[PDB]
Amino acid sequence: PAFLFSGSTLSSYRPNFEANSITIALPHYVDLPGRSNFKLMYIMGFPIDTEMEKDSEYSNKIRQESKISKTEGTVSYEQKITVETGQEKDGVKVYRVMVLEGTIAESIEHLDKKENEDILNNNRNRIVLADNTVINFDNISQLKEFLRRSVNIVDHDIFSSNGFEGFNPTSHFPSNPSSDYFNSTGVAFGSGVDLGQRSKQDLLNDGVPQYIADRLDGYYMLRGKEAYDKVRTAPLTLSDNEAHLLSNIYIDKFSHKIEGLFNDANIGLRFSDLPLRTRTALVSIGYQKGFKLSRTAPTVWNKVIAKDWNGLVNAFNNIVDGMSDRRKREGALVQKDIDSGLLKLH
Repeated sequence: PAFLFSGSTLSSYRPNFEANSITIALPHYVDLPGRSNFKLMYIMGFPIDTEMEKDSEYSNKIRQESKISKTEGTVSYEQKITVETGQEKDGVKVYRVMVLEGTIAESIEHLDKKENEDILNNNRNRIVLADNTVINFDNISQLKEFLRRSVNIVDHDIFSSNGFEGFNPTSHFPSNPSSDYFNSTGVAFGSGVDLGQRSKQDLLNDGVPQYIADRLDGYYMLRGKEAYDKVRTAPLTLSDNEAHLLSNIYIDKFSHKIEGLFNDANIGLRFSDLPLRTRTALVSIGYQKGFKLSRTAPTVWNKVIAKDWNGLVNAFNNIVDGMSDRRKREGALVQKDIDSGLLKLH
């Protein structure tokens, strides 16, 4: 491949090549500690990954291709990845390792480095997952989008869209006196960020920038009629930029609460092992109804902890609550992950 030894490689693996040895300038062979089949050849200081249909020693066997979509898919945000660049022909693959078992965030910055432009531009780019399956990309921009997608715990664009939580940067009152939660509801901003039971210090503690927290002074702790009257007589509108920044903080916060409960349930997999759309669906219903789904949506939670994905879709479709259309849309996200083969039925 062109520019094969150009740029730099990011590695969590440190080989221990003794200096002073006379075997410098010779290729070195290591099997990756936790893996098989995963033999590497170090030429210069660089990891080379070779796959050959015809089995040699000093080479790997053809790795299976992943089912994950290069255009829409994600890898677990809790897994390390190996990113490679190179060429293939006639049952022969020669790949330079650009990132060796790095975190997703590390990979994004590493692949953005100027020194790595040439090589990533002039070769095929792929990811070797921890399960040894491989994802092939059309170009490096696409892989970079895939990684940036993968760091997200939920799809924030889907979440804040009209069919789900929605988005309104103007102070609004999302309730009415006939509701049992009229007096529990406060002034909301952006995607359902309710200040009725929050103070400025609360938002600061949650990581909201001081400039946004300060702007919301006057709207904290207002509930029921007082929240209603405040919106009516003295509304405040945040910029879309500030309102999304605020919304995403709380979307992420409650994503992590639900993740915590999912993982504490000891289901046989972690929240990060769920595909993006399914995570988004669960957080969507949790965000609106209450994150403790074992109480707020028991039929949904029961199916989740049973790994009954068809049953999960059915549970969403059969919630009776006054937000039927949204519940169905949440169920449809899960169904799409089932249809894409991302949720193993069993």
